[PDB]
Amino acid sequence: GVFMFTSESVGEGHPDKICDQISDAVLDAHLKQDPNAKVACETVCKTGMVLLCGEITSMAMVDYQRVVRDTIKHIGYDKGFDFKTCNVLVALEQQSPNEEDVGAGDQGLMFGYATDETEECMPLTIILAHKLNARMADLRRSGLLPWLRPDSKTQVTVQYMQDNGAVIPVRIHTIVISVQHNEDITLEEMRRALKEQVIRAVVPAKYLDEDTVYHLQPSGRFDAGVTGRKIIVDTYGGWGAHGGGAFSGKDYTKVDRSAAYAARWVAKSLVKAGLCRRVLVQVSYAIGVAEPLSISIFTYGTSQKTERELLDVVHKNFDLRPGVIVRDLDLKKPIYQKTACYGHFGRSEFPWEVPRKLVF
Amino acid sequence: GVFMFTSESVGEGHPDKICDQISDAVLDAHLKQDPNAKVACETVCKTGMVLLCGEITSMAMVDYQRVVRDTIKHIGYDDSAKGFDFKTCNVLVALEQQSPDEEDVGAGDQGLMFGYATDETEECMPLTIILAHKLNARMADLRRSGLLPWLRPDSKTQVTVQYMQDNGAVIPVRIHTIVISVQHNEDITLEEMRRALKEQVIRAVVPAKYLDEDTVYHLQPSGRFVIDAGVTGRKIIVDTYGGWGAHGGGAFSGKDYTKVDRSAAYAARWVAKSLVKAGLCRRVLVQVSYAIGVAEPLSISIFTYGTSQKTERELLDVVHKNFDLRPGVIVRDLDLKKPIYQKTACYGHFGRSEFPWEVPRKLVF
Repeated sequence: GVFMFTSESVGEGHPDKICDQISDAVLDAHLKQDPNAKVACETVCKTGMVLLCGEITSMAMVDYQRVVRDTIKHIGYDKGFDFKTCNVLVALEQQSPNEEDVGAGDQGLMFGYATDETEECMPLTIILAHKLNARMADLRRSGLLPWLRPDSKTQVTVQYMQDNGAVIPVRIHTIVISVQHNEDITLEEMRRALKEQVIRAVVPAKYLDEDTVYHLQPSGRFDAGVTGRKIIVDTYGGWGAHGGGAFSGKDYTKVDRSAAYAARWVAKSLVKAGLCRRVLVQVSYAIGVAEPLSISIFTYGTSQKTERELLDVVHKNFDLRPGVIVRDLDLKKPIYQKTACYGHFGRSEFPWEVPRKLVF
Repeated sequence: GVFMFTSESVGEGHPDKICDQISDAVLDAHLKQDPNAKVACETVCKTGMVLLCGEITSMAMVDYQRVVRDTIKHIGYDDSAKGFDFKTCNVLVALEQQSPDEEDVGAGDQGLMFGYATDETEECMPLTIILAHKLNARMADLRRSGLLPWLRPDSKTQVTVQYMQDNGAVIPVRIHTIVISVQHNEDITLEEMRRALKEQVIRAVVPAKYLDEDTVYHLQPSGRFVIDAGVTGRKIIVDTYGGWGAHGGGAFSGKDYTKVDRSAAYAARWVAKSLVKAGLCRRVLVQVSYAIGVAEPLSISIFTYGTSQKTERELLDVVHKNFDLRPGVIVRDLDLKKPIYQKTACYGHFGRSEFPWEVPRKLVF
């Protein structure tokens, strides 16, 4: 069985991603001063205008204009947009103010996914898509490709072989890249650079061949942004499943974030321990109940051990009550801005990406 | 194994769904006058302010103010008391509309889509998302009939079903939890509202055999809800399978049929449902992938979760012989130039037998 699979990633300059990142920059700014901060921050933007909405309970003193403007500058708008001159409108309302046995705040359903097909225990499609966009960002920021601007979209299609439930990447079928740019640069120059400096640098040569299709700046030369609208890009690029919960601008008290991270942590640990090549972990929560209602492990036929055996391993090695997760994954730390682009999963610098040694 | 699964739906007055529904009303407005209109209409809304963004190529002459206001009125926001009113709200139209000047037309995007189906309900949809949707529709019915005139348009439901595995199929055993929050008038109490939600909404919609004395009810759980930011394309899971199957990422509303993310998502549903109704499997995830400027799918994968006697390859054979999933032919088979998109924008795009993608095709095999 040969199939093709496509995942997408968007650049830091994509308006939906501007909002995710700004929202998590505000979350971090509070956590730097007050780890017990509660933060629900929704960003909206529309060309020359950024609007922060939501609710905050915190003892931190956060200079919101500085945070937002610093984040816009960091993204690279200094292009249709500028940190020195854009309208930042801060609407959010800051009020002032068991432990491990506090019940879930929502009736949550979350999936965790891992695959052995990459070092990062992630689908090749989504990793390559995120890395291509990061490569462009690196080349733009360093001044090496000065014509690059921060908005971009990349799609990578990988042609796969099935292997009794596992999936083997065989070749790159198609890569699509569009990126915003300055005027003094040709179509041919941009395409040459994208092929040579971005794609060749990111994609293992063994996957590239003479039939790989390249759509580079496909519509020749180059809307509203909101927080929490790039949920497939943020997670597994179409692989596994998604319960619907967005991440950015939600603090650790939101099971949609904290338990999604933990679900990933479990799945990644199961693959790393050699108990399966591929796994979908499904964990459901009841409002006001600490203990999850259920945990389901699906190995796609790639485990010697049974589901129930794996479940017993999960119980022995993990405590997925929200309060314990926050502790074990150190989730009151100001680390969320970094998660808001290039995917929340696959990057080893996050604690949910450091596999737990399993005793079984 | 026993497991619990939760799906969410939101009512017509939830701000994200107000936007989806406005975006698709714009689409329909255009398609009534120009069957070939290209529409990419994004709606934003925040406290008395609706903003239409995006790009339309069309011959249609559309009164945007009227279409937006008719939609808001139809949703049921008709007075300042509700925090929103079709008369007094500002509809800020930012669209740039331009004017213009085959079965083997190429897909406009490098796209991946999933279709999913299951024998657990008559609609071939997961019970969790179907109940969630029907609970919201029931409230909307009782609000419009006058039977519960305290009801207002905005709402959110969650249904947790307890399931049993069955050789890859899933059998619903019971309703574990129901969460309902619905907007309301001032002169009704929480206690009356809860009773009515139990007796007139839940008992009417959810089959008696799934409810028991242990079923948990969280009805108006955050207390009162008398009176917020919305956009198009942020209820992608609510719109589809409610956590089940999988999702490639493509939002539907505000997009004409030439976006494969919409048209092939509907065909993929159609195929999945057709396979289950033919008796070929009890449960199926269909995955279809397209390449820009190529008509034919690159691949079609079919996972039956161990519920088919036929193999993947054999089921692929059946799909090849019964379906033509090129974008141009999809739109012909599913009548996708017809202006019925506003109807898809709440209560889910899948499960409702009034849509062509929900009428199974009789399969030769």
